[PDB]
Amino acid sequence: SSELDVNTDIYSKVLVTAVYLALFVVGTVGNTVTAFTLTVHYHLGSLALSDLLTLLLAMPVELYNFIWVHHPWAFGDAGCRGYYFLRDACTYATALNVASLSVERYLAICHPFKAKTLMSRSRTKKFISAIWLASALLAVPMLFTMGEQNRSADGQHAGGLVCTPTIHTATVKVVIQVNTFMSFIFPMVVISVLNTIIANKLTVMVRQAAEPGRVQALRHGVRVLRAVVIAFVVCWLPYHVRRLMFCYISDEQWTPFLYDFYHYFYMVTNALFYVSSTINPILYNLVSANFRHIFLAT
Amino acid sequence: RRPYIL
Ligand SMILES: COc1ccccc1C1CCN(c2nc(C3(F)CC3)nc3ccc(N(C)CCO)cc23)CC1
Repeated sequence: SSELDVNTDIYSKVLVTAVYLALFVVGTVGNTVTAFTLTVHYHLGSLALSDLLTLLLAMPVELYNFIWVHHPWAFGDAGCRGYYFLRDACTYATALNVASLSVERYLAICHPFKAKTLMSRSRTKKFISAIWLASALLAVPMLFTMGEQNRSADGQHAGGLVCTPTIHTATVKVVIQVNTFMSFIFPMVVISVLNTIIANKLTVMVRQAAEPGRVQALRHGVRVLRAVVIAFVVCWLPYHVRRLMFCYISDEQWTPFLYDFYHYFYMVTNALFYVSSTINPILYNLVSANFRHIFLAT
Repeated sequence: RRPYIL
C-alpha cells in the first residue's frame, strides 16, 4: 500500500514551495509588464510570453501534485496527458524563442540590410507564429504517453492513480532522447555559437574603437550575451539529465538511496528550470536603459 | 521501487 509513496521531508516541501512562490510572483509580473511594453522586439515578446505561459501552467499543478510529499494524482486521465503536453509545448517554445532571438540579433548586428530584407515585420510575426506551432506539434507525443495508471499493488487502492508513462520503456526512452536532442542540444549549439561570434564582433569593435560609455556598453553587452548561454546551460541541463536518468537506468541499479536522491533532484532541477522564466526580464533591464525606464514606468 | 514522476 505504501510502496507508491515518496518520503521527502515536509520542511523541504515548504522551502521549495516558498522558492516556487517567489519565482512565480517575480516572473509573472516581469514577463507581463515587458510583454505590454513590446524586429528584435517581436522575438523578445514571444520569449516573454513563452516564459509567462510556462510559469502559469507548469508551476501550480507541479507544486500541488508533483513537487510535494504526496504521491496520488488528481487531474484525471485526460489531465495526466494535458499537463505534460502543455509543459512540453512551453519548453520547446522557450528553447526555440531563445534560439530565434539569438539568430535575429546575429542577423541585425552582422548583416543589417538583408536582415530587414528577409525578416520584415510581417515576416517576423509569421516566423514567431510558426515557431509556436512547431513547438506545439513537437509536444504531441506526450499526449498518448503520460497517462494515468493504478500503480497500487492491490490495483484499487485509495491512491492507485498516478501520472506516469504508460508505453513500454523502449519508446518512452527513445522519445525522451529525441526530446533532449531537439529541445536542448540543438538550441544549445545554435545559441552558443551565435552568441560567441557576436561577442567576438563586439570585442573587435571595442579593440578598434580604443569613449566614456561606449566601451562600457560593449563590454556589458558581451558579458550579458555570454551570460545568456551560461544561464541557459545551467538551468536546462539538470532537467534533461534528470529525465534521461529516469529513462535510461535499469531496474537492478535502482536502490532506496537512489530513489530518494532522484526525488530530491526533481525539486532541484525544477527550481533551476523555473529560474529561467524569471531571469529574462532582469537581463532585459540590465542591458538597455531605455527599456529599463519604460519597464519601470509601466 | 522505480520512480514514476517524470
Ligand atoms: C542573444 O540574445 C539573447 C538570447 C537569449 C536570451 C536573451 C537574449 C537577450 C540578450 C540581450 N538583449 C539585447 N542584446 C543586444 C546585443 F545582442 C549585444 C548586441 N542588443 C539589444 C538591443 C536592444 C534590446 N532591447 C531590450 C530592446 C528594447 O526595445 C536588447 C538587446 C536582448 C536579448
